[PDB]
Amino acid sequence: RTKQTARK
Amino acid sequence: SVSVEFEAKSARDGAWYDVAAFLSHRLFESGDPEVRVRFSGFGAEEDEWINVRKCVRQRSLPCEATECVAVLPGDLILCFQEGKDQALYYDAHVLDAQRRRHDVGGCRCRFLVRYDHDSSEEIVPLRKVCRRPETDYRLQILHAARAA
Ligand SMILES: [Zn+2]
Repeated sequence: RTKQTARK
Repeated sequence: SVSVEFEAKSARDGAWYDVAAFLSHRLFESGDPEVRVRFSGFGAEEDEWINVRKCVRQRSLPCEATECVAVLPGDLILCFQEGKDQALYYDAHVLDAQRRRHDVGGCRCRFLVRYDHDSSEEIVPLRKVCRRPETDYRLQILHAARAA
């Protein structure tokens, strides 16, 4: 259950 | 044994992020305890004091292609808002769903969502949607309806 990589 | 993971909301952008560790706590006379959070895939300089009761919750769940039936209109979901200079997970509500037959690639369903924070609306695939853990209940119901 891996999330997408958030980009700030 | 069931693992319980958490996500926390940042005061910087109002987005939710996976929590790697809770580093320390601090209590106030006026209430609302706070916890120091190290974010997953982020260094120490991004550590943040987070309101425990209102900005820390059980981790949202990236959906299996099968689990699209657990995403319903009216639901709160954690949705990946992807932009030109920014791409973050934000709370959103499902307004509608166009459910189509799956293929080799998995789920082909589209979801019309409305982000709680900016009231903006967007059509997204399942790969951008994270379920609230309680929706597992629904799935469990669905699993009970199967044949033995
Ligand atoms: Zn689907």
